[PDB]
Order: sequence, then C-alpha cells, then structure tokens
Amino acid sequence: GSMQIFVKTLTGKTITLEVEPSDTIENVKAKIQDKEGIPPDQQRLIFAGKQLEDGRTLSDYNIQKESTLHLVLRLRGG
Amino acid sequence: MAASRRLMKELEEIRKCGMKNFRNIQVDEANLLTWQGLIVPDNPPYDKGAFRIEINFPAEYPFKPPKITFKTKIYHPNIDEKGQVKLPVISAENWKPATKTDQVIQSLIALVNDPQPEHPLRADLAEEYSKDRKKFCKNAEEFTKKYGEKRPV
Amino acid sequence: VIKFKEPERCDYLYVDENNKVHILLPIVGGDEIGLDNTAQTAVELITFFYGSAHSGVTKYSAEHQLSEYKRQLEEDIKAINSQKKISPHAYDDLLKEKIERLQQIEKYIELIQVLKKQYDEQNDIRQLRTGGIPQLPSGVKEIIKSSENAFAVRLSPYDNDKFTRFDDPLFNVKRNISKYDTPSRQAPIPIYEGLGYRLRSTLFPEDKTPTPINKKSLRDKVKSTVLSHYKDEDRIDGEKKDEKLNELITNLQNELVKELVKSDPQYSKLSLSKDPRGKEINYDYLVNSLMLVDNDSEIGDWIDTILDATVDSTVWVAQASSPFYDGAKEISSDRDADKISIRVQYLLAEANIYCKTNKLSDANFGEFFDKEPHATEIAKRVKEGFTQGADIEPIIYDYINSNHAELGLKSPLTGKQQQEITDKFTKHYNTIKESPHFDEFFVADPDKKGNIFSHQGRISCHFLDFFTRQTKGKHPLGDLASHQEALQEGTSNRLHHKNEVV
Repeated sequence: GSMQIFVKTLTGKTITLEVEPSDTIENVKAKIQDKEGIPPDQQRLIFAGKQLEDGRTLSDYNIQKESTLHLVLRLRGG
Repeated sequence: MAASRRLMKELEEIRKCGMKNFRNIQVDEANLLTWQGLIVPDNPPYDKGAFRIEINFPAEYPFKPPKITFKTKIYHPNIDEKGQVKLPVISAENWKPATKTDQVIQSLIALVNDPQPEHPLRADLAEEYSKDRKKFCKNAEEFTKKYGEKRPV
Repeated sequence: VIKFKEPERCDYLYVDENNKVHILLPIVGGDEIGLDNTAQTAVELITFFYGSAHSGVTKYSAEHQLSEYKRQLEEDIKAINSQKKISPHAYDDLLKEKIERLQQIEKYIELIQVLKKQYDEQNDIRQLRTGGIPQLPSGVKEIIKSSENAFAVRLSPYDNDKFTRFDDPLFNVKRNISKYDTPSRQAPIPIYEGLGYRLRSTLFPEDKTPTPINKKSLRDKVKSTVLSHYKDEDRIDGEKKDEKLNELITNLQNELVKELVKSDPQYSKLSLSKDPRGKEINYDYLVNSLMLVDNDSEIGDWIDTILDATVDSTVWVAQASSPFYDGAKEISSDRDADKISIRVQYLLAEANIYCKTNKLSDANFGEFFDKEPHATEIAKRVKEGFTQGADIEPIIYDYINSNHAELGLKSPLTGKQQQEITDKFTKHYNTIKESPHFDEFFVADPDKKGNIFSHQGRISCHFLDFFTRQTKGKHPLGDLASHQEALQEGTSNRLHHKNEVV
C-alpha cells in the first residue's frame, strides 16, 4: 500500500511522488530534492492551508492517495 | 489595529503588575508596535550595568513574532554588534501567538544570563566563552561598565 | 552487472554531454534570487572550502568530497581490471568515460590545494569570521561584476544597514544614514531627497493622512458574504456564546472554501477548526489566550481573527493579482509606507534587470528615478493608484515608457515584456517578502547566456573562472583550458543536479 502524491510549485510544473503514509515530511522534501534538486532547507510545504512541520508523518496531517501539496521557497536565516 | 488592541491589553497587565527585569517601558502612543525599556541583568559579567532594548512588533502580531534589538552595546556570543538576538521563543519556527512580551523578556534575561555557544552570532566571542572564561568575564565586565547604561536604584 | 560505487550525484559536480567535469562554485543558496541572509549570508562559500557543522550536521568540503568521489572511481576501475577474463577489451567505452573523470577530478583537487597556500596570500578565501560576516572573494566580485546574466540590486529601506555585500549593483538608489553609523546608534538619519524618500513621504505624509488601498480581495468578499447573514448588533455572548461561534466558523469555513476552489481545488480540504499546531479555535482561545476579541466585539473582528489564526498566508497570495495588494486596506504608518516603497523599488529593480539581461539597456533605473521630478511624480502616481484601486505595476511601466529614451531604451516595453517583468517580480518578490533586511538582493537568470549558473539550488559560477581570476592567471590549467568556455556553450546555464552513468 504505497501512494501517488502531487506537489505544486506556485508557478511551475506539478510533479509526482511514490510514498506511503509512514514517510516523514522531511522525507517528502528529499524525494523532491531527488526529482528537482531543491534542497530541503529551501522547501516549505503546505497542505490545504495547513503548514507541515518537518518531523510529523503524512498520516498525521491526513494525507493520502493523490493529495495535491503546495510547495513554496523558503529563505535561510541565521 | 488588532495588533494594537492586543498590545494595549498586554500593557495594562504590566501597568497593573509589571516585570522587575524589564523597566521604564515607554511606548509609541500612536501605534504601540514599538517599545523601549531597560533590562537589568542579575549575573556576572552584567550585574554592573543595564541595557536598553527596542521591541518591534509586526503589524500582523501576534501571528508573527516581535523582534528585539539591543540599543546599548553588549559583549555577548548570542548578541550582534548591531544588537540583534536570535532568541528561540521568537523563532518563526517556534512562535505561538499566545506568547506575551512578558515571556519574551523573561527569555531574554535568561539568554543574557546563560550564553549559548551553539548557533552564536559572535563566534569570535563564543569561543572565548567556552575556553579562557576568566578573561572573558573581565572583558565583558569592562565592556559593560564602559558602554553599559547605569543601573537603577 | 556489477555494483558501482560512483554516485549519479555529487555536490558542486556537473558533467555535460561530452563527459566533461565541471565544478561549480556557489556564490549563494538559491535558484534565481539568493535566499541566504544574516548569519547565513556566506555559508555556501564557507562550506565549499572548509566544510560546516551547523545544527550539528556534518557537511564536507569540496576537496573532501572530491577525494570521496575519487576513491569510488578508483574502486570502480579495479573491479573492471579485475574482470579481464570475460573482458570485451572495452566496456563499451565506460572505462574510457570513467578514467577521464579521474584525470579531471584530479586536476581539480590540485587546483584547490594551490589556492589555499600559494595563491591565497591575499586571503580572500581566508576571510571567514575575520570581518564579522565574510566579504566575497575578489575573484567572485570580479566574476559578478562582469556578469551578463546575474545582478545585484540595492534599495532604500527607511532603516538601512551601513555595509553592502555587493559592490556593483545594477539598480541602485540613494539611502539614509544607517543608525549603526551614528554616534548614538538609536535611529537612522533621513535624507530628504530621492526615490525612497518621495515614496515614503508621499504614501504616509507628515500630516499623518492615511492612504487608502481600495481593492476587494477574495477575502474581502467572503467576509461580506458571511456578514450579510448577521446584523450590526449581533455579538458572541450569553451561555450560547460557544455554539454561536461554531456556527460562525462553520459558515465562514464553507463560503471560504466555496470561493477558494473556484480557482484552486487544492483547498477543498481546508478547515478552520484548528490553528496550525492543533489548537481548537474557541471562545477561551481567542478571548483569553489571544485577547483579540470579546463579547462586545462585532462579528467582523470575530471573522478576521479566526482567519488570521487559522489560514496559512500562502492561501491569500496564490489568489491575488499582485504583491502590491497584500490585503491591507490603508497605508497608515511610516512602516506601511516603508514596505510599499520597497515593493515599488523592487519592481523597478526587476524591470531594470529584464532590460539589462535582454540587452535593451545598460542604465541604472535607480539613478533616473532618484532625480526630480521623477521621484516626486512616480510617488504621486502610485499613491493615486492605490486609491482608485488600479493595478500598480503598469503605472511603473507607463512611467518608464514615457521616459524610455532617457533610460537607454530604443523603444517602450511591450505589454508582453511588461508581463514577464510582472511574473518575475511576483515570484521573486514573494520569495524574499519576509526578509530580515531589504538593503540588497542578488537576482540571476540561468536561462540566459552568461557566467552564472544554477546547480542543486546554488547560484554559482565556474570554479575555473574564479581559480584563474584569483591566481591572476599565473597558474595555467593544462587540460582544463577550455572547460570553462565549453560550459557557457552548453544549451543552458540551468544545470541538472545529477549525472548520467550506465
């Protein structure tokens, strides 16, 4: 039981991710690094207006089977 | 507006009670989103002085945290020559709108009291703190007494 | 088949169509606009030469990782040399491929050594932590300075910083004195001339006359739709306080989602019952915890509070025409003006970038608009636009078009050109909207030809460009003589993050 998810840049092409709901958000951000080369520290993920924290799982946020996620660029500040 | 209303209520709790650590609170009558006050440290190397800070509240407060800025100069690993502090409570990461300025200042006092050589802003100093602490406390004590504000009564 | 250790991807490492190995030197994190600020300002550089331990996570030098890469090549050669029993006398040229990479990666490793001690006397590289935040190496500055496709822009925030990291910005305007450059360190000292100043003093004057920002946003509409079922003296109180609120939330929630999905289906799952950290929105939380509302509050303030508390801010932008309208209703403070003055400036800077990278003009638009009466005029037009609720971007393009000759343009910008600037502005500006400081930005266009690239979310130049510049040419390359040239001949300056092996 492993899912297909969509992930959308605010203004560029949607992509697709092979996962299962145990996977960490951090892990999502790495499969994106894999597909797009975007480092996880540059990625901010939102799902239906709720921001996702790195540590929690997909099952935590109630995400499964073809969910459409909002990706947004993140500044990096000390 | 909403931020201002929330900030007036916070002010009333302090006029009613107040923090001993944070004195002389003066605010912009017009908006309340800029505060100035004095923090008096209790542990060396800062018992000999006091420091002026500025708090700036975003228009979106409290959903967005305020930021703190030392207007008095200070010798401290986690504090910028410019006066800027990374302070976990305000981190966009952690910030909770329920938090009050009161807690933020308490956190600030704590930070001043116990420097954290982990993500420090002045590694130059952060290292002199980990090792060779004795001179450090000399240096800070002098920097405090020279560039530091005078203590209250 | 044999297990191969050579990884399809390595930091800073790119291989083109012709099995050529390029090592890219990161100027800053980012893709098009630089994303690092404050204590991270120079991380990518520092990490490249000296590695990094921050957040307690190990990040290995470029040197270290090339050593690591090399061993995996060396193993990958022995495991083919071992296998000569069934050898075809070639591995379809894979070995040929795999040894070429070794000769190159070994030239690179020499060169790195050579910069640390023989050609590092100036200490440009050896500048970390000496100056507070390290300044860019001279080679990098030279590279940036001559760039056809990547450019810095400096702006005028009311409360500016004294020092600037980029020495040759394309767009540049007059600024106040930084508070940090005053005897008392308390406040900036304002100058009374130029673009920055006319904008701020027009948009929120000394008379304190707010400037109305009149535009209905999707949020404005939802509010009124939902308020159209309440009356002006309805409130939240009685022992039915709690239930009334859950009605309010539930109504609000439906009408919002109804208006939202019209253009983005992603928001059908949007709830307003919790805040982001899981906390039920209720009378206690908003009145006692937050102190934003109370029994006496009108239903409007009850609505705004719930929305502020529950909806991520991205939800409002995706649904908006421009960064200019962020949902505010009036300009009512110096601070508000600052923010908008910056928007306007950043928009020009983007226009100025488009015109430069497209070879329309070599000018500094900032110098033009600093001059009276352009400074005064453009502020006037903009104040006006917010009032009539007209789109702001074209007021800037209209003004720029009225003066195209002066600005070095053969001809006005098309509505198409205009849009490209608006698309870029909106993307980039939204990205850096929450920056701690608006003194400067570094924007790059890896779709254009030039000396600046994009690789693995790093705005980067070529290590050999920099190497050659740093050693003043005194050290020649050998077989890397035209690697540098080759890469710029590549069909794009926007580089895939992985390599091809098989």
